[PDB]
Amino acid sequence: GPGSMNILLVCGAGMSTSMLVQRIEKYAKSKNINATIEAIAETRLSEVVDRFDVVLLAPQSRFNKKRLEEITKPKGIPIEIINTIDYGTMNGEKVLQLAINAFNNKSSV
Repeated sequence: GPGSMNILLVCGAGMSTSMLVQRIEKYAKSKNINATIEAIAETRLSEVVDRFDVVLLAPQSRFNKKRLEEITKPKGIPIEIINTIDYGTMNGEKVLQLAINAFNNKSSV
């Protein structure tokens, strides 16, 4: 029926032409799935999460990951972390797969 999903990515500041976005967009655009993905910072993550469903944080973080996880814990929201390998490799399939997995799983705390 009329349904879809939204995945948020924390790494870039909403720039054009992205590796992860490209791959993921390709797999999805090819599989013909009703889903969307966007990339933004943490500052606008709380404003977008209000509508989004699942959130994903990129590797390499000193305090960013600290606050994020520290906020997600109490917020009780579906947050996934990208492995250094998966990230550096830019595995769109693995990305969208993980996001959807957590979404359906609906886990908290």
